[PDB]
Amino acid sequence: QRIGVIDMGTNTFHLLITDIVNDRPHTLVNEKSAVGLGKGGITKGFITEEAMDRALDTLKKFRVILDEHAVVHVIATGTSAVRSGSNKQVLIDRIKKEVNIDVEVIDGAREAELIFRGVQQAVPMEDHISLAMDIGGGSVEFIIGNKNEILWKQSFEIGGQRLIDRFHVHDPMREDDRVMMHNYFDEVLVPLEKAINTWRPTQLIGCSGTFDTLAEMNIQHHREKIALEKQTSYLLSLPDFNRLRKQLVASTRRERLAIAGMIELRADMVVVAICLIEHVLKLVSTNAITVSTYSLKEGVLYTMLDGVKVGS
Ligand SMILES: [Cl-]
Ligand SMILES: [Cl-]
Repeated sequence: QRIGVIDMGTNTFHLLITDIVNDRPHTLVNEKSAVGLGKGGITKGFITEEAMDRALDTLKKFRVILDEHAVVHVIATGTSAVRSGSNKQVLIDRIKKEVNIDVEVIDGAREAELIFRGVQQAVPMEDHISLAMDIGGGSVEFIIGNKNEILWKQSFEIGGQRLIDRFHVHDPMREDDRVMMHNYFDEVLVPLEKAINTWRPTQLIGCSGTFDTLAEMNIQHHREKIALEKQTSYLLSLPDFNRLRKQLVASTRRERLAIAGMIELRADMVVVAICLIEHVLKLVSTNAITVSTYSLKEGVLYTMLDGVKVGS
């Protein structure tokens, strides 16, 4: 039948609708909407009224699109901003009343697992031990695995909206800001360092909006005739990453707002995100970065198609 998946992310909500004919899935809708669920509240442990109202607006629109495609099987996941918010049940109950969708709140571990199922479908890793990283506005998930297995995974509440709200990063970034961020990452990421030492991944994979934007910027810079919508991976060399890093660290918020595809909430957090990627790169001896165009919503879909329960 047709399957609809909603990812209620901290910055951006996503809607994926897939038809599955002759056991082959085909995308009917892949839509996003900037919601800013974390704005004004995430580091203080709540969701604001304005953010809840934006969320409901977007969900009313997504409900129309679901109905316009006669979708029967729907699953809507709530992740970092939803699970973190003391008033999450207010939002969940408003959603049920307004559009008759039940939000499935998933913890960080399960979010990481589901993301990696999407990565496995997008990037054929063979037996290569790989570190995948998903940077969102609220959390960052890290998974070590290969085509068949997850060896280790962990979610950390260090998504970009949290980072820019908890710390004062200057516009543009200063040397002392770089010290601040990498010192913080040193403290937070100890379990990641330990896992990397244990499993020795040899490749780095990134997914979600920050990585999609880096890919799109690189495509434009090299004048590549590549629609990222029509392929499931994109390899970014380390020299290309370092060009983008230098460009974005030097940039102002206003300059970033002018980059094609760089939505406002991503412009706000992309510099701290690139600092985190650099930090992780120094821990791995990868040869390049592979961007997976699949992330949580695709992992949910493929988990469903596998015949496996999504929640937990
Ligand atoms: Cl926080
Ligand atoms: Cl967890």
